[PDB]
Amino acid sequence: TTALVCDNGSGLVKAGFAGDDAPRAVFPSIVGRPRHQGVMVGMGQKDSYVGDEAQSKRGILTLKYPIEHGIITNWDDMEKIWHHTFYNELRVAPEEHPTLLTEAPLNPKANREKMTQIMFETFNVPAMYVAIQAVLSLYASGRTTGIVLDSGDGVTHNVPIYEGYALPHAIMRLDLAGRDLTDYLM
Amino acid sequence: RKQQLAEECVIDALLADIRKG
Ligand SMILES: Nc1ncnc2c1ncn2[C@@H]1O[C@H](COP(=O)(O)OP(=O)(O)O)[C@@H](O)[C@H]1O
Ligand SMILES: [Mg+2]
Repeated sequence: TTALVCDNGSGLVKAGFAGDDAPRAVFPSIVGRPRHQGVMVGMGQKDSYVGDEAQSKRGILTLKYPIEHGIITNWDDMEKIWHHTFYNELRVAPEEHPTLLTEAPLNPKANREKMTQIMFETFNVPAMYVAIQAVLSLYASGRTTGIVLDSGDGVTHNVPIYEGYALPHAIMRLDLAGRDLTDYLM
Repeated sequence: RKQQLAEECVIDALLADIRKG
């Protein structure tokens, strides 16, 4: 049974299988809703759009980001993100696949609680694990020690690890990343 | 005493996972 990796980042959801080099699905974490008078009848009008479909039709959609600064605020949009990334992007059954999920350090614990509860009840799995992104970045570097500066779209955090031992008193999180740079460029 | 004297690895694991992909 192949395990699943699903980095639910603030900007871009990146999901795929173990033992693979490139991520199978990389798509932005947006849920769109229509904001205009639907005048045409039929033709497959949806109540919501997830992912690249919301990116294509973005002229007539209010786009919502369910993750801000690493914290999942809206949860049914997050469930729609997970249902899309399980059943459309990857086209797999979550009932037969363990799932590793990523998380920023110094997160609220209730995010982990509700992530565990939804991921064990709505999309019920054999098993699950929540990791830290910088440790996986040090894994991809292939080395032992060092300080990892991981900077996504919401979270920029430094994690120092020496000889496979993290130092939790020296984790430095800052909520300044690419979305703030996008707002500043605006 | 005369009778006694007459008697006398992060690196290997991570590179393994890299080559597994
Ligand atoms: N070629 C690029 N040049 C500059 N910034 C980029 C480039 N590609 C991506 N980014 C920025 O990096 C941010 C984080 O990417 P990613 O780690 O995939 O975010 P997330 O995983 O949180 O969605 C994106 O919000 C984007 O603004
Ligand atoms: Mg990111």
